[PDB]
Amino acid sequence: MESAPIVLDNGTGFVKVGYAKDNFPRFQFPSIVGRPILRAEEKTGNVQIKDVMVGDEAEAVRSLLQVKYPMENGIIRDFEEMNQLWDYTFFEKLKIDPRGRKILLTEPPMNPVANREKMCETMFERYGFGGVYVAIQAVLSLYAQGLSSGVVVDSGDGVTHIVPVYESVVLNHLVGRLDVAGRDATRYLISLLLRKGYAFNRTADFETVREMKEKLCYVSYDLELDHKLSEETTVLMRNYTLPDGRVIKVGSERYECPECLFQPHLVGSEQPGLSEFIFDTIQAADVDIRKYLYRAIVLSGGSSMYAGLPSRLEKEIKQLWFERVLHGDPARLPNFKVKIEDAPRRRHAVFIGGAVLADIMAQNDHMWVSKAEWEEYGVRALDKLGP
Amino acid sequence: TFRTLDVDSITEPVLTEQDIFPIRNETAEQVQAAVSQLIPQARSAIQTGNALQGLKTLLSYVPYGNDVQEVRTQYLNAFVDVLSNIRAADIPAFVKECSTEEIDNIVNFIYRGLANPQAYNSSVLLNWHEKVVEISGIGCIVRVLNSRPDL
Amino acid sequence: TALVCDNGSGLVKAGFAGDDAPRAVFPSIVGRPRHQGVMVGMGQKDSYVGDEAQSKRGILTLKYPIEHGIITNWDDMEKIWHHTFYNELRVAPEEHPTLLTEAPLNPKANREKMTQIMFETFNVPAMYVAIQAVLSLYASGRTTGIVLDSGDGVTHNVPIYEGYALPHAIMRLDLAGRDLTDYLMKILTERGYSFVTTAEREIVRDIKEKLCYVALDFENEMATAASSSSLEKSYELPDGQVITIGNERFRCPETLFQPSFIGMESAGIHETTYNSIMKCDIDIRKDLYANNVMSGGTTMYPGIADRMQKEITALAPSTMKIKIIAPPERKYSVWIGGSILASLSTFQQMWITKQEYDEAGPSIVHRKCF
Amino acid sequence: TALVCDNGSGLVKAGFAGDDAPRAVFPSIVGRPRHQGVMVGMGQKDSYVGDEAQSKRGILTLKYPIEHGIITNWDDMEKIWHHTFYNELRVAPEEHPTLLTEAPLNPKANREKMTQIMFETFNVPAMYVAIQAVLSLYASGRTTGIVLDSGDGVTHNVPIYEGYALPHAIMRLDLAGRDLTDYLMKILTERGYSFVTTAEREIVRDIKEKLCYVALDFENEMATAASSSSLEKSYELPDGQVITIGNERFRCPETLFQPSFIGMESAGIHETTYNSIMKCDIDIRKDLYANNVMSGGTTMYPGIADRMQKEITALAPSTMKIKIIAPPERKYSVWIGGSILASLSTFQQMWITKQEYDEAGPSIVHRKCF
Ligand SMILES: Nc1ncnc2c1ncn2[C@@H]1O[C@H](COP(=O)(O)OP(=O)(O)OP(=O)(O)O)[C@@H](O)[C@H]1O
Ligand SMILES: Nc1ncnc2c1ncn2[C@@H]1O[C@H](COP(=O)(O)OP(=O)(O)O)[C@@H](O)[C@H]1O
Ligand SMILES: Nc1ncnc2c1ncn2[C@@H]1O[C@H](COP(=O)(O)OP(=O)(O)O)[C@@H](O)[C@H]1O
Ligand SMILES: [Mg+2]
Ligand SMILES: [Mg+2]
Ligand SMILES: [Mg+2]
Repeated sequence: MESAPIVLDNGTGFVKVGYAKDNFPRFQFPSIVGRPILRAEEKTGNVQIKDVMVGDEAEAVRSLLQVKYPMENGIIRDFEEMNQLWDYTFFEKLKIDPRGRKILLTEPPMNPVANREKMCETMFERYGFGGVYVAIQAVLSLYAQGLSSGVVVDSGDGVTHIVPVYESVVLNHLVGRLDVAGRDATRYLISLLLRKGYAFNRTADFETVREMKEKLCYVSYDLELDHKLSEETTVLMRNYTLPDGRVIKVGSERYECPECLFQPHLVGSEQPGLSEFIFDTIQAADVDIRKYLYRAIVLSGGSSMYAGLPSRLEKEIKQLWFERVLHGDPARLPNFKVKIEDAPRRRHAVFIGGAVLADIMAQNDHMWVSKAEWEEYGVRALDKLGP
Repeated sequence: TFRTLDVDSITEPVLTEQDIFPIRNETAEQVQAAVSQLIPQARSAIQTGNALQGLKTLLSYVPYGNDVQEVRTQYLNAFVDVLSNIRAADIPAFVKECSTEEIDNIVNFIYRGLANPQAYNSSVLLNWHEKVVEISGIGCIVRVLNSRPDL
Repeated sequence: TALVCDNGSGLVKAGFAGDDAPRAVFPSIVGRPRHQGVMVGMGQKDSYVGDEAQSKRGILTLKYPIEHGIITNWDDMEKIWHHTFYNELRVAPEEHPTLLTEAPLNPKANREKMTQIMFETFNVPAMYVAIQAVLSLYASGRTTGIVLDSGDGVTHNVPIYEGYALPHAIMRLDLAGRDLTDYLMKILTERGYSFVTTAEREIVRDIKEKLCYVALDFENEMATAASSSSLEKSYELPDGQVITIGNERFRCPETLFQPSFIGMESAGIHETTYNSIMKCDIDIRKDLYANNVMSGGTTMYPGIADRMQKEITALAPSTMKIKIIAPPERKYSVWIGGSILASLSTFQQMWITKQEYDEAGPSIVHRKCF
Repeated sequence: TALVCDNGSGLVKAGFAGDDAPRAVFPSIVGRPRHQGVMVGMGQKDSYVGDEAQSKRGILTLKYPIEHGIITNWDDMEKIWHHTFYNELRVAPEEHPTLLTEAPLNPKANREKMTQIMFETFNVPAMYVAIQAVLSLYASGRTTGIVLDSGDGVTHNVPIYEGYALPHAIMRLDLAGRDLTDYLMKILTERGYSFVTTAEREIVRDIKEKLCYVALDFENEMATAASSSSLEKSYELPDGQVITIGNERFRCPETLFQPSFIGMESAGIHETTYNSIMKCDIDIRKDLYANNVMSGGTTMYPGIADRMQKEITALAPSTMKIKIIAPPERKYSVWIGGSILASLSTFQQMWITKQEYDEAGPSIVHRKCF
């Protein structure tokens, strides 16, 4: 495959994996583990269910599996299941012997330190990687853009987080989590569909509503317009066919679902949504740099892909500088240049950025935490990895 | 809260109908004179019974513009009056001899007469609508859909 | 050739002798990156300087290595000196004899340690280090006058008569643009325009340079601002917000005429002219009033020449004529005068040079640099 | 009798002049319900204030109408004054004159809109708007000092000597018990505890009040906390669920001495106090080292008075005798100070009366008050 560093975005919803200088993930698959179950459902000799089924092998066969997720909110909940993703990732997707390899990992900006420690311990002591580096997921997405300033916001399956950057300095006091992302919009889609009477409360049906959200949802650009189309008109109604063959009608739930990123109170969170979170983050930066942040807001991660999200977010920041800085005076609004970067690749920007960064530091062997350094200092060897 | 404050109206100025259709060159008083000389020719053509030559001459010029409702309405009053005074068996002999430009002026104003039934008799306009579309084809309505909005 | 700089307490200006204006002029600043986290694939300096620090400033702590005209950080001056030579003027210093400056009544060791690094680190053939006021009598075609100067960290009056210094009457005041910026930054809190960061000092310094003026009758101008908005003006910060500045725009420069505004229980800018003129000799005092040149960047305010005229005229006896001389090139005048002196047809023997420094050390500078 | 009402930037304190502690003291909060679904007619209301907001907080969104000592939200601040008068003190305010409190270097428009709405709504007979640090001096029983106030939203130094305050020497910093709670909500993420609601901020405040302390020497406590669980403690949430907390007990208060932990460019409170005394004249500097009075609830941590001394004695010259005055009642010292001041025989002529507000409007407060 390659002799250069391996890179692994072990995301909350998808693992993406490959090597330094890859222009796109070598593989990606759901970060799911399954165990065999029987369920008053179809059975077939067309496939054989092993005791542990993971990644693509599980998601293609999940009618037969008790599906479980090793991660939530960007943290590993169960390491015995994350070991069964990492075994699969290295031994039967990449088909590697990890002994002495160097690997780049990722995690979100405010995780428990016990998560990075036990993730590095596992890399040194199950697999025996020769070197490890862990990067904050949103600073990777800035190397993908070929860029060195402008606030980058990453929204994944687990967490939405923001990292302001100016002239290659990373503003660690302004980095932030919004604990609402692509999974809370999916648990919410199940809860909207339950008002229509459709039940999706089996563990294997969660991937079906992920595929449904990912297919049919869009972010409303103007809520009183989509509420007009929703209440006055049939035009929003769309038929989705489940893998069961059942057809379900979905309507206001197309815009009303991804709206929880802009209004977290719909999912019971008191936090401010994307527009108000990015504004209260840029507007907390020092006076000299705020222009260079509004001139380059960078979107990233799969939950930034909803149709209309770049346009809703740009509008909803022009609309919010207008309330909170101009106090509703139109005279200065045309002077407020805000720009959203919303590139075609952006779902993979954390991986594509990781694959750039893992080239920049492939040969600098002191830059990685080495296995030989881990085995003498333990967890204190990770203090190499910044503030 | 902020969600309802519109900004598109004040940061992204939209097109105007005068960007899509060229503005009228003739001034308001210059068309108000041009119509006020024609309406007496149409009123006279009814009084001498030659109402069909009334329509042929009235239809030789058309007023248009958001500045001229007080004379577009007078032109429409004369046109609906002239349509109400042509015998229904003469209509197929008039329509087959109109140019495609004149036809697209007739059917454009019958859809203005049909917009105001409390001032115009619809029954004779619907009769002209059947005969003008049956003779000259469905595209003559499509040229009305597409036409200038200040006609 | 020769090379001259006013090593300024906030704004360095430098160039070659016989040029009519300085070819390098930049903030007297070393800046350092304020946050621990940097993108690991990309370049940052140890520290930034001049217009590079000024344009980078949002992520920097900014340190002025000169304060009140005293070199406070020699280890940082060694960077801004290097910046004048190798980055702005693009010279090799070992070719060029040099003219430096300092204020009167400076710490004696400042004159010594700048001499020490100019020979031991910048290798120069020769130097001299003149009184900033004396250079600012040059570039006005003059040999008698009471030069009045205000820089960034320094103010002083020097009476010169027919080419002779008068050190009983010389005096220096530690008020200048730095203290006026601190006071403007403080009184802007009164509107709610909170500026606190070393980087925000710079945008408040820009507001001071652009929006301020010296009012002619402060106690009535204050009542004018209370009764009319017609003297309020708008300034746009680098983020695009707009700031309304009113009576605070002339309260700031007033601190020169009323130092008690910053708690300084000391004589005003006009009074220090009188307390030096009326300390000069019994006849020459009668024509210092005809030859008082203004110099240094803080003397650039609009309205200041009219104020300076009326106030010293109220203190002086009205039997004799009074003016004030205020060149439009005011803010460079120390350097313009240095450019003249370092190219003058008798000054080419005046320097200190290595052949004497190698045996006297830096201790020689006090023996011929006044 | 007169009322004294400390406009706490997080904790309101109200009472009658000459009484020795606040008669009522409650959070400066207005809370609104975050749920629209309701048991109809069942006693709900559209705003809960003070202890009604705390006891109901799980269903509310809580917002303080004061931030950094500035009232950001006037339509809600008058609900808090309505509560201080009619529900806590249980009086008609129009019978009693009110002493209010303010931070130094606040927007003058804050003190204007405060004196306006206090006469124009509550119709008090008379009022005054004293600076919090000079109030705290009365409770300390002395005429010389350098009061260090540290509240919920601000911290400030006011050097003061035989009653002459030094307004050029004042320092103010927007770092206080709110920012220490923000930083505790941030660093506790490293344990895997996520706090995000404005209700959970009050849990993180209660943790910070019960378990945090100032390290006497920070990088020695950091080494000690890494060396053993000897330093760890436990807290039980309003859920029966248990929290364990370790070096986070002193990394939180350390922010007050190292503002760079929250990215803010400032001196810590030791260096800020030193730079405030070093801004006073040298005859006064000899005495204010012996009189560092402390005030407000952020000066309340275990170990702060000793570490405040060990830091300020490293900056002060060794010939000086250097003392911190930290009373056991220091949380309320500005209110006890106002209770003393409003009771003085000599103060009763210098209230602003309702009669002289009508002659001038709210801008009278700038001549009647400091
Ligand atoms: N077109 C789309 N429309 C809606 N949602 C999308 C779209 N494309 C991807 N997503 C959602 O993005 C999520 C996966 O994105 P991503 O791989 O960036 O998350 P992750 O990196 O695994 O999560 P995290 O970064 O939080 O650990 C899923 O919820 C998926 O349904
Ligand atoms: N237009 C202006 N009006 C008022 N002050 C000005 C103006 N332009 C520059 N300044 C002041 O000039 C000062 C610099 O003067 P300068 O002569 O360079 O100081 P120094 O003698 O210390 O070298 C700055 O502090 C700045 O505030
Ligand atoms: N015992 C204590 N130990 C530590 N912090 C305390 C203690 N008691 C209260 N606090 C702090 O006191 C602050 C309130 O102080 P206070 O002086 O009343 O502020 P304010 O007057 O401005 O409203 C709270 O933000 C809290 O962090
Ligand atoms: Mg991700
Ligand atoms: Mg100078
Ligand atoms: Mg307080």
